[PDB]
Amino acid sequence: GVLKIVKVYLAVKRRIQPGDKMAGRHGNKGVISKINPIEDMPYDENGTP
Amino acid sequence: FLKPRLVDIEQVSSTHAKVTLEPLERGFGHTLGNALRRILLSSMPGCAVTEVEIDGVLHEYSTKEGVQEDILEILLNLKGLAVRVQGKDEVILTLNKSGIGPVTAADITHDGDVEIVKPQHVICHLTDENASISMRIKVQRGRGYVPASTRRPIGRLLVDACYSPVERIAYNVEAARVEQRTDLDKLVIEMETNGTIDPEEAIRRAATILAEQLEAFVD
Repeated sequence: GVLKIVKVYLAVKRRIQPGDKMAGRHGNKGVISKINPIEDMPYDENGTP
Repeated sequence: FLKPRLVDIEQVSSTHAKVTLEPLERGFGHTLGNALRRILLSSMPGCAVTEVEIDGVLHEYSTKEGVQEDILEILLNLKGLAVRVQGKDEVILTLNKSGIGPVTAADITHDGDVEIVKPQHVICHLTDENASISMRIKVQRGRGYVPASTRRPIGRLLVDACYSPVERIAYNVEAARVEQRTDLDKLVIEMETNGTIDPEEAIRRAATILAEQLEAFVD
């Protein structure tokens, strides 16, 4: 009962977003809460944030 | 009071330098040392590739014969290209290579203005003896990180642009050695740039931004 069937493939590129789950290997999990700007992050003495 | 002046600029390598602002009164040296870092890391005029159009490939997720890298890998390599333009806000870069052997940023034909600061940046490797690649690169100025999504023909690819010449800014406050004063502090700022912006003009722009912002709540 079908003449022709067409398949169309879509390739989305999902980024990271507040709400996406993120878990370590040791059993620690939790959702992202804010994508802070680079300057607001803490930084050690040498300057690397 | 006292006035800080740009006393010494020294470059340890081709990327990062150490500017100096000698006379500062106690407490300032730790206020400017953070203002000029927060301003510097978030708003600087930089140039990065934004649109790459290769001759034969339609979309990103398509392999090209004779190239070791996937087209996605070529795009990600191109995003990190460090180039600077002098006079025009928009420019088109043409790359033409043939034969076996890696391609590099130096292979790009150079106009009068656009010059590449790191001619050892590898873009893609050519494996087959009779393979070729020709791409058009659109390079423009900007400020901050502009994702591709928030910004017509099928044969034109989109790459996220990150206009930010400065990567890692660090500062410290050392006591000055004035022959008759005390509590005077000199400030040293390290700026791990990508090689496009000059240190002194970077400091000048990051201070003009403050001078404009402060004029809001002041006569």
